[PDB]
Amino acid sequence: YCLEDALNDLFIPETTIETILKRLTIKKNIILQGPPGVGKTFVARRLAYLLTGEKAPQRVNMVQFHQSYSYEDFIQGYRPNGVGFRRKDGIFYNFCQQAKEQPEKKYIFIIDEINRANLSKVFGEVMMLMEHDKRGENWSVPLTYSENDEERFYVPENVYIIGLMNTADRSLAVVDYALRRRFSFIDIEPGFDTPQFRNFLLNKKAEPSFVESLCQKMNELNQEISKEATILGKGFRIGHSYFCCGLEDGTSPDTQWLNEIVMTDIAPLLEEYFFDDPYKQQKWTNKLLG
Amino acid sequence: LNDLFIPETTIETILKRLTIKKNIILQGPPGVGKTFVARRLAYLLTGEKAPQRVNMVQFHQSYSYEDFIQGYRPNGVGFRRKDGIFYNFCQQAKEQPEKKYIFIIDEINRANLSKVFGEVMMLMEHDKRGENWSVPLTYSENDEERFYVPENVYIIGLMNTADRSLAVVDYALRRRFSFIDIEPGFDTPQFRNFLLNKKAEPSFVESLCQKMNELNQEISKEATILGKGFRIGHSYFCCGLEDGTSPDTQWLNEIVMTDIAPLLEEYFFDDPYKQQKWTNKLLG
Amino acid sequence: YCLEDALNDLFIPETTIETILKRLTIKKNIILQGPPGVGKTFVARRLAYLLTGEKAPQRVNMVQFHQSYSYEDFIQGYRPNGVGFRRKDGIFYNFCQQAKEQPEKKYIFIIDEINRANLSKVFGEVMMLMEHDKRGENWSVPLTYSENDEERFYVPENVYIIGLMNTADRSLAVVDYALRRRFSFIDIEPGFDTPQFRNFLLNKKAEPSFVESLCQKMNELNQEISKEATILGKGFRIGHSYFCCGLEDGTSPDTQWLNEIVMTDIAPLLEEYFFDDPYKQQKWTNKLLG
Amino acid sequence: YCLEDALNDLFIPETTIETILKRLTIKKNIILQGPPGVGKTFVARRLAYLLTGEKAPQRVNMVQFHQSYSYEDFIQGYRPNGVGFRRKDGIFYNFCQQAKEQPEKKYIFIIDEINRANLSKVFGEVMMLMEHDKRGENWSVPLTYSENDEERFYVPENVYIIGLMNTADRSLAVVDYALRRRFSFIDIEPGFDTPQFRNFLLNKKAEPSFVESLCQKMNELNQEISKEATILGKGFRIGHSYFCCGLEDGTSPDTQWLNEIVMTDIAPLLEEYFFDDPYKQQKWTNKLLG
Amino acid sequence: ALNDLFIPETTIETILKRLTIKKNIILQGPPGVGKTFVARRLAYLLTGEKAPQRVNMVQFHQSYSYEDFIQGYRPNGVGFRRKDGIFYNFCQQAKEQPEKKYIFIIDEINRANLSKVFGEVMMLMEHDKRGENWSVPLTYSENDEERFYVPENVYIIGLMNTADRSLAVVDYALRRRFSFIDIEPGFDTPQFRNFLLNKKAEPSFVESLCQKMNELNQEISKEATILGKGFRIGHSYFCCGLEDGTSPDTQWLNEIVMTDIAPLLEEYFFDDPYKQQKWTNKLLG
Amino acid sequence: QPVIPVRNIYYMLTYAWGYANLEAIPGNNLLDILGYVLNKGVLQLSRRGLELDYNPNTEIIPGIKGRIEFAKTIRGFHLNHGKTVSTFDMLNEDTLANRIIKSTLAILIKHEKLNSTIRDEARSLYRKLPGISTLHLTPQHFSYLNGGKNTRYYKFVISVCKFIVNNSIPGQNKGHYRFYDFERNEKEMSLLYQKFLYEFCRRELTSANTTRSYLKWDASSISDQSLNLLPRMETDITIRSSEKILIVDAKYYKSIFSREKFHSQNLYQLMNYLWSLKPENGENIGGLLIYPHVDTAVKHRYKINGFDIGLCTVNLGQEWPCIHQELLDIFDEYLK
Ligand SMILES: Nc1nc2c(ncn2[C@@H]2O[C@H](COP(=O)(O)OP(=O)(O)NP(=O)(O)O)[C@@H](O)[C@H]2O)c(=O)[nH]1
Ligand SMILES: Nc1nc2c(ncn2[C@@H]2O[C@H](COP(=O)(O)OP(=O)(O)NP(=O)(O)O)[C@@H](O)[C@H]2O)c(=O)[nH]1
Ligand SMILES: Nc1nc2c(ncn2[C@@H]2O[C@H](COP(=O)(O)OP(=O)(O)NP(=O)(O)O)[C@@H](O)[C@H]2O)c(=O)[nH]1
Ligand SMILES: Nc1nc2c(ncn2[C@@H]2O[C@H](COP(=O)(O)OP(=O)(O)O)[C@@H](O)[C@H]2O)c(=O)[nH]1
Ligand SMILES: Nc1nc2c(ncn2[C@@H]2O[C@H](COP(=O)(O)OP(=O)(O)O)[C@@H](O)[C@H]2O)c(=O)[nH]1
Ligand SMILES: [Mg+2]
Ligand SMILES: [Mg+2]
Ligand SMILES: [Mg+2]
Repeated sequence: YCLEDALNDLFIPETTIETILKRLTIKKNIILQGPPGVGKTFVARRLAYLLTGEKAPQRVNMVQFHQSYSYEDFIQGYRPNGVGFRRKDGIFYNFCQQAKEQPEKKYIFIIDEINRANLSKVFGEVMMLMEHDKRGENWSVPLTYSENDEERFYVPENVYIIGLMNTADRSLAVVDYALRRRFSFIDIEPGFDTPQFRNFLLNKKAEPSFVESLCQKMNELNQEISKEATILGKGFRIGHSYFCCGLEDGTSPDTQWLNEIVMTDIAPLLEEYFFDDPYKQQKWTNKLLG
Repeated sequence: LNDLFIPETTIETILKRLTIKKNIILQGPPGVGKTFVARRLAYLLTGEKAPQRVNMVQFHQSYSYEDFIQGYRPNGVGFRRKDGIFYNFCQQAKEQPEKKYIFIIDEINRANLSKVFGEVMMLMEHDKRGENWSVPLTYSENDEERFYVPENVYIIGLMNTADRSLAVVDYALRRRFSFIDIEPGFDTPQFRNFLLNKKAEPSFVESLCQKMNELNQEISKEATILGKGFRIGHSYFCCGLEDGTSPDTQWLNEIVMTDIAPLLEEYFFDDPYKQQKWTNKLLG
Repeated sequence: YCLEDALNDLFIPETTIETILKRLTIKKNIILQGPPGVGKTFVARRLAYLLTGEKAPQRVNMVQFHQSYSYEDFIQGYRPNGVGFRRKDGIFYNFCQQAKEQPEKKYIFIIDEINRANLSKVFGEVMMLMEHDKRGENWSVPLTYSENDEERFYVPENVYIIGLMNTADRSLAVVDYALRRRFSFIDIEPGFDTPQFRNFLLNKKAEPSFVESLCQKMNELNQEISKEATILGKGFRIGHSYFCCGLEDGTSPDTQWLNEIVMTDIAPLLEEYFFDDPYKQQKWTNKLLG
Repeated sequence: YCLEDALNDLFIPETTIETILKRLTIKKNIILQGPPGVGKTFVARRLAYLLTGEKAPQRVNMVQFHQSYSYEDFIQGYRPNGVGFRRKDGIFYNFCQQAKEQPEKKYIFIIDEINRANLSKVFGEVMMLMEHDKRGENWSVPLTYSENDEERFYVPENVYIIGLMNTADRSLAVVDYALRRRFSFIDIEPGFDTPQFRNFLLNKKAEPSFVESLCQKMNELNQEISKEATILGKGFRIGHSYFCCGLEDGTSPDTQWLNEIVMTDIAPLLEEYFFDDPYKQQKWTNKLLG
Repeated sequence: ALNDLFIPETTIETILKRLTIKKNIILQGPPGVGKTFVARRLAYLLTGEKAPQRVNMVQFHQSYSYEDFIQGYRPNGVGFRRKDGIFYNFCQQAKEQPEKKYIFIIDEINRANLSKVFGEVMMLMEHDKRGENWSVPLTYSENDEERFYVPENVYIIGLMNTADRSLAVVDYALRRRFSFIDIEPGFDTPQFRNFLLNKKAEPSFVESLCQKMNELNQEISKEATILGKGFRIGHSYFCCGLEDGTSPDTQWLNEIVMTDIAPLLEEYFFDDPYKQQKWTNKLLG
Repeated sequence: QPVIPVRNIYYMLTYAWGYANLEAIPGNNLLDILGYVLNKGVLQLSRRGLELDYNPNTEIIPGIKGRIEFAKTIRGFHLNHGKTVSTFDMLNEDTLANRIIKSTLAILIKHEKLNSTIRDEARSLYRKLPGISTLHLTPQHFSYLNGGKNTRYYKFVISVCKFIVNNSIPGQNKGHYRFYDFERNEKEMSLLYQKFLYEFCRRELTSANTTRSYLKWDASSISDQSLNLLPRMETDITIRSSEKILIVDAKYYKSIFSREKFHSQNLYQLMNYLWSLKPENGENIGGLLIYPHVDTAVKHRYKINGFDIGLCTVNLGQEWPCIHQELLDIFDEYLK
C-alpha cells in the first residue's frame, strides 16, 4: 500500500495524517476524537496499511467495544468449551502472539467506540504495559488467570493501538486521567473547508457556486455550536458524512437534493441541539434553503 | 396501498430513503399503525407477501446483547455459545443475497440501544456492509471468524414518542437512522373513505375530525411538555368495527372512556377538570 | 546495586527515598500516591533492588489491580480442572511461601493501581496480618478455603509491600480507613522545580532559559490547579513524564517540540480539566506556547 | 496467665477491662466497637488467655471476616473433589466439638472486621443458637446439609464469641440488625489521655512536656471530629497506635519522629476527612508541628 | 352467579365487552374486594360452562421469573432437563381446543418485572399479534423446529391492587397491553343489601352500614395525594362470617371492626391515633 | 418589615456555592426562581447527557456474563439449573447524584406554593426518568457526595437541591410542602453573606490574595497553656496585598435596615483580631465593617486605637452589576 492511494478520497488534511503518523510511531497509542461523520472508522483501516506500508488485513485486527465487553473476552478468561470450562485466550492476547512471530512487521489493533466500555476493567493489566517505554519482556507481568508467576505477558514493541471515540456524548468520556496519558489525543475536524471535499463534489458534476455556498453555510453553523461551549462544545459539531454518501448513482448534488437531506436528518438533529428555541431551528434551516 | 391512512408521498419518501439509506426509524405516537405500515411496507420491497423473510421483535428495558446477537446459554448438557436471532437472521439472508430480508424493531426507545446492538452499531451503515468491514465479535472464540451485515438487510425502527427518556441521548445512532415522523392522519381521505364505506354518516366523519384535531392542537400547543409525538393515534377506531357495527356516536362514546380517558389522565395528569372538559367536548 | 546507580537518573529528591526506607523498614507496607507521570511505576522496580541490595527479579513480584482481582485470585480460590474444579493457591500465597523459604533475603510484592479494586474483598484475612507487628507464626491464621485439617497462613516478617495509587481519580480513593492505617502514604511531587529534572534536559542539548521558562510556566499552572479543590485538587497537577520521553533519537527540545506536546496531549487535558470556559484553556495554552 | 503481665503494658483503663469480663462471662457474645489503632485486635488475644487463665492456642481461635466468608466454610459445606462433592465440617463446627470435650474449660472465638461480611450469610441458622440463653442440648437443631435430622449442632455454653468492629466507615452508620440483638457492644476509647500510654512514652526516653502537648492537641483534634456526625462521627477519631510503633530501636520521641508520622499517616488522612476545607488541613497539621 | 356478585351489573357487561375485543385486561381495586372471586365467577361466566380446568391462576412476586412461567432447565436425578412452565404447558392445552376460551389469572402483577418474566412473549400476548403467523423461537428452544405462539382463544386477566401508597405510577409495559378498570367497593349496591336482608339483617342496620362505610370511604378518598380513591375499604370482610351460620347483628359488626378495619385504618393514616379513635369509635356507634 | 428583593439573593447563593436569564420569570418569590433554575437546569444536562456510572452487579443469571464467580456458583449449586453467579457492569443513571434530582423534583411538585407552569414542566421530567428510583433524602446522602466525582455542572444543581431539602417544611396538607421563609432569619442570611464575600473576593480581586486566616491569642495562662475555654477566633475574610492588609467582619442585622441607635456589636470582635494579628512585613493593618442596607450606601472612616477602620453599607436591591461595581469600588478605596 502507499500514502497517495489513501489521500485521493480523504477529506482530512495531509498535515493531520503526518501529525498522526508522527505521534503514532513515537507514542504507539493514539485516540482520534471528533463528532460522528468525519471518517474516523474510514481512516483507521487505511492508516494501518500506510503504517505497515502493506495492505495486510491479517496483521490488522479491528473491533468495536460496547458495554457488554470484559477482560475475560478481551485478554484472558475462563469460558465453557462444553461440559468442562477452559481458559480462553482473548482476542487482544491472540493478536499479541501473532505480532511476536513477525517482530519486524507492525501489527495494529483498532478499537472503535472505545469510550463506551469500562476501559479500566477491560484493559487492566494492559493499562501499564501499553506505554511506549514499558513494552518488552523487561516489564513482563503475570496475569490474573495465569497458572503461576512464571507465566507472564508482555506487549511487543511493534504493536500500535488506534482508538476512535466520538465527542458527541459528554456522559461517556475518557475521564480516567491516568489512561489519558497513555493515549495521544488527536482532534479531528469536520473538514468542510478542504479542496478534496470540494473536488469530490465537482467530480460529481456539481456547481462550484453551490459548493462554496455550502461550505460557508456549514462553517458558520458549526461556529455557532462551538461558541456555546457550556451547552454544546465543538465536539458536537456536524460532520461531512451526511453530504458524502448517497451520490454513488451519479445524481448531481443540486439544491433540491440538499433540501431533502436537511428535512430528513439535520432538521430533527437541530431540534435536539436547540430544544428550547424553535425560532433558532427555522433560522439556520431556512438559511441553507435561502 | 389501499387501506393505509398515510399520504402516498410519505411512503414514497420512505421507500427512497429506505432503499438508499438502508436504515430508518418511524417515530410517532401509539395507534398510528406503525407495525401495520412496516409489515405492509416490508412485503412491498420484497415484491411478494413473504412473511418468513420478515422478522419482528419488541425491545424492552431488560433486552440484551445476549439475546440479540450472541450469548452464552445452557443446552441440555451445559453452557454453549448460542447464535442470537439477528446473527441467525443475517445468516439467513446471507444464504440468499438477491432477495431482501427485513427486520422490524418495536418499542426501540426503551432499551439502551448502544448496549444491545454493540458491534453492529457501526456495521449497520449502508456503506459498511461486506466482508471488508467484518469484525470479530465479543464472544468469538477465534479472531479470524467475523460478522458482517449483508447488503440485502434493511432495518426499520418503530419508536413510541410518548416516553421520552432524559437518560441517554445519542446523536451518533441518529446518523445511522434517518428519522421519519408520522401524523395520525384523521384529515386524510383514506381514513375517511374507509368509514364512509362502512355505512357511516358523511357528517359524522366530518364531525369527528374537527373534534379530535382540536385536542391534538391543544396537545401540540405546549411544545416543552408535549408535542406531535404525544398526540393521539387513529388505530383505536380501526379495530372493533369489522364485525359489522357501523359507526355511531355511542360507538365513539364506548372508545372515549375505554381508551382515550387513561391517555388523557396520563397526559393531563393532576388536572381532572381538563379531562372532564376535553372528554365531554368529544361526546357532543 | 546501590543508591548511586538508582538515584542517577531519578528526578525525585533524595529526601523521599531515605524517608521512604525509614517508613518502609519500620512499617513494611506503604503507598506511593501521586498523579501519573512522576515515576511511581518507574522508581518502584528500582527500590526493590536496594533493600535486597542486589538486582534480582526472583525475590520481587509485580502486579496490577484492575477492579476484577478477587480473593479467589489473590490468595485462595477454586479453578476448573478438566472435568471438575480444583483448589488453587493464589499468587500472594504462592509468593509468601517462597518468601518464607529463605527469611534472610528480603522479598517485595508490588501492586500497581491498588486504588481500583475493593481491597477489603481482595485481601480478606491478610488485611490484619500484613502489618509489621502482627507477623510471624504467632499470628498464624487459617484461611477460608483452607482444608479442614488445621493449616495456617502468616505473613513473614521479611515481606515488604508497596502500593501505587494514582491521585487523579477521586472516586477511586481509599475510604476503608481501617486499611489506610496499615499503609504509610508517601506523597510524590511532580518534580519540575528540581535540578535533576532540569539537568537531564540540558545534558540532552537544551537551552537553560527555555528550560527555566518551561518549569516556570508549569509550576504556575499547577498552582492554579492547587488553588482549586472542588474538582481539580492538589493531586491532579501535571507530572513530568510527558517531557521526559520522545527525545531519545537526538531531537533537541525547542518551542516547536513544546508546541507539539501542548497542542497534542496537554491541551486536550486542560479542556477536560476545566470544561467551563475555553478562554482559561486558550490562556494557559498560549502561555506555554508564548 | 497473670494480669500483671497482661494489663501493665496495656493502655486501656482497668475499669473497662473488668466490665468487659463481666458482660463476657454473663452474655458470651461481645463486640468491641472502636476506630482502628486502639488495640481491638491486641486486647482480644490477651483477654482469651485471661479467662482461660493459661496460654493455650488450641482452645482459642482467631478469624477475620470478609465478603467471601460464608456459611459453607464457617460451619458446614460441600467442597468438590476432582469430580465428586465431599462434605466438609467447617471451622466453628470443628471448633465447638473441641469445646464439647472440655465443657468446663473456657473456649474463645475471635471475629475481626465483622461488619464487612453479612452475619446472616455466614451464621444463618446458628444465630438462633448463638444467643446466650438458647444454648445447650435442649435447643439443638439439625443442619441444612446434614444427611439426616439426627445429627444436630448446639453452641456449648462454654464458648464465648468476640467480634472486633471498626467505626470508621459510612456504611456502618446503618448497623446490621443481627449484631445489636445478639451481641453486646462496647465502646473502646482512643485513650491518649491515659496514664499508662504516657508512662510507656516516658519509659522510652521521652520529654514529659512534649508528651502533654501532644495529647492535648490530639484530644482537642478528636473533639473536632466528634462534633460532626454528617461526614465524620465520633467513631472516626484517631487511635493511639500510630505513636506506639517505630520506637523498638530506642529512638526517642521528638518533633523529627513526630513529623514523619504526621506527614505520612495523619496529614493525608485529614485530606480525606476534610476535603471541603483544605485550609482546615493546614490549620491542624501546622498546629501539630508547632 | 350474576346475582351473587355485589358489583353493578353494568360494570359486568362493560368488562366482557372489553375483554372479548381487547383480550388483555387488568383489575385494580382495594384489598378485600373479592378480586380473585370476581375473576373466577367472571371467568366461568365468559366460558358459560363453569369449568375450573380451563382456568389457571398464578400469583406474581419479585422473584418470579421466566423459568417458572415459561421454560427453564431443572435438575434431573443426574444433570438437568428442560422443564415446561405454566404458560407454555397451559397454552398447548388450549391449542387442542381452539373454540374453547381459556383464562389465565395473574395476581399481584405489578410487583414483578413483567418484562423479565415474559421475555419474548410480552409482544405475542398483545392481542393484535396472535396465532400461528406470529410464531417466535423461545430462548431455550435450542432447535428451530418448534416455535411458541399464543392462540387467539387465550384471555388474560390480571389482579392488581391500589392498596399501597409506596407504589409509584404503573409500569409502562402494562399500560400499552392492558385496559385498566377500577372496581368500586360495592356497599351501595342492592345485591349486597339483598345479601344481608337474605340473612335477616335489620334494614336500619343495613341502611346505616351502607351510609357508615360510605362516610369513611368518602373521607379516606377525599385526600388527593397520599390516600386516593383506590384506598377505600372493600366489602369482602363482611361476607365471610355470616352464612357460616351466624346471623347479622351489631355485635357481629363490632368484632369485625376490631378484626380488620381498625388496624387497616391505622395503616392508611398512620399519623393520628385520635383520628383513628374518632373513626373507629364512630364505626361502632 | 423590609427584606431584600428575592431575585438578588440568588446571585449571592451563586458565589456561595462557587458555581442565565431571570428577567423572564414573573414569580418574585424564591422557590419560583429556584425551581425554574433547576427545572431548566436539568434540561441543560440531558442535552449533553447525564452521568452513567458503572455499577457492578453480582447476580444469578441463566448464562455467562462477564466474570463468573466460581465459589458462589458451586456452593449454591446454580450450575444444575443452568445458572451462574457472574459479575458485570450494568450502565445506569441510577447513581446517587441522579437519584437526588428526582427525589427533589417530587418535593418541588408537592410544594403548596408554586407557579403552575413550573409544576407542570417538572411532572413531565419526573415521568421522563423511569429507571431512576425515588428516595427519602438526608444530608447524609449529600455527605457521601462531597467527593465530587461528578462534573462541575452537577455540583451546581446538587447545591440547589441541598437548599430546597433543608428549606422544606410541611404546610396545610400531610403530603404537600411549604417553603421556608429564609429571608426573615438573620443567622442563615448572615452566614450566607459571610460566605458570599469570601468566594466573591477570590474571583474579582485577582490583584490581592484572599484567604480566611485563623488567629491565636497573645495570652499566656499559668493554669492552662491551651486556653481552650477562650472563644474560637477565625476571621470572616482577610484580603491581603503587598501594600496593605485588611480584615473584614460582615454580618446581616435587621435593626440596621431601618434608617437612631446603631447595631455594631460585631465590632468588638474586630479589634481583638487586630491585636492578635501581628504583621511581619509591617506594611499596615486595616479593618472594615460592611453591612447590607436597602435604600442607600454610606461610607465612613475612623482612626480609633492607632488603626484605620471603615464602616460602610451597600444598597442591596439596587441592581446586580452596579452592586458588583460598588463592591469593587469599595474595596479599592480601603485596599490602598
Ligand atoms: N468518500 C469519502 N467518505 C468519507 C470521507 N470521510 C468520511 N467519509 C464517510 O463517512 C462515513 C463514516 O465514516 P466513519 O469513520 O464511520 O465516521 P465516524 O465519525 O466514525 N462515525 P461514528 O462516530 O458514528 O462511528 C463513511 O461513508 C465514510 O466513508 C471521505 O473523505 N471520503
Ligand atoms: N528518565 C527518567 N524518566 C522518568 C523519571 N521519572 C519519571 N520518568 C518517566 O515517566 C514515565 C512514567 O513513569 P511511571 O512510573 O509509569 O509513572 P506512574 O505514576 O507509574 N504512571 P501511572 O500513575 O499512570 O501509573 C516513564 O517514561 C518514566 O521512566 C526520571 O526521573 N528519569
Ligand atoms: N504496647 C501497646 N500496644 C498497643 C496498645 N494498644 C494498641 N497497641 C498496638 O496497636 C497496634 C494495633 O492494634 P490493633 O488491635 O490491631 O488495632 P485494631 O483495632 O485491631 N486495628 P483495626 O481496627 O484496623 O483492625 C499493635 O501494635 C497493638 O499492640 C497498648 O495499649 N499497648
Ligand atoms: N386500514 C388501516 N388500518 C390501520 C391503520 N393503522 C393501523 N391500522 C390497524 O390498527 C391495528 C393496530 O395497529 P398497531 O400497529 O398496533 O398500532 P401502532 O403500533 O401503535 O401504530 C392493526 O389492525 C393495524 O393494521 C391504517 O392506517 N389503516
Ligand atoms: N358470595 C359472595 N362472596 C364474595 C363476593 N365478593 C367477595 N366475596 C368473598 O370475599 C372473599 C374473597 O375476597 P378477596 O378480596 O379476594 O381476599 P383477598 O385476596 O385476600 O383480598 C371470598 O369469601 C369471596 O367469596 C360476592 O360478591 N359474593
Ligand atoms: Mg465510525
Ligand atoms: Mg504508572
Ligand atoms: Mg484489627
